[PDB]
Amino acid sequence: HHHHSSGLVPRGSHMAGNLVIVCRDQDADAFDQLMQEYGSFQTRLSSTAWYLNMNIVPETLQEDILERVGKYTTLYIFEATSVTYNTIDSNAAETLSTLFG
Amino acid sequence: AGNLVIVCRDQDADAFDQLMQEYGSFQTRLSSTAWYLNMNIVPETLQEDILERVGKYTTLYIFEATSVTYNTIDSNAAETLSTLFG
Ligand code: NA
Repeated sequence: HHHHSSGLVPRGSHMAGNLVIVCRDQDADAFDQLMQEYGSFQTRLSSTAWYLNMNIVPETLQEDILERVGKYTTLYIFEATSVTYNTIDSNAAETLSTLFG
Repeated sequence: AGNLVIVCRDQDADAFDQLMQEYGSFQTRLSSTAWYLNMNIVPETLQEDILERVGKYTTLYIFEATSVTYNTIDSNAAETLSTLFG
């Protein structure tokens, strides 16, 4: 099996808030530095996209990011209700089930 | 429609962008590896379609989104999100 899906359900250790944060390529490593502050509650999906499981209002997170990276920074923050995904990295698969629930 | 965010790894960015063109003005590219799509499509169907076309071993994430907040220099993204999301 390499296809998976989660309804990102707030049950037990899985927090209520499910966020996908996207920046432009130019700002990739700056956003990564910031995202690492959320510890095991985030994962980097690509150079410019992260998933974060945190109970934070998206507008509040946006203000927090803009205060740190600059008010003219591009960012998109989505609240997600599901995820459907594929990988062949057996180790990333395990991180992901637990992170997604 | 449904509101989807599609993410791929950096190594597949060109292939994904070519695929995403089929969705016309209903998609916008957010970064080299992320798109927004406003489309009535079942995420597993979209996944099967991408894997049949880009390769079965391809990493991909498709999220269903319920809200977006953004600040952007990309006029096409701003317009697409503000008009289509809801
Ligand atoms: Na097809």
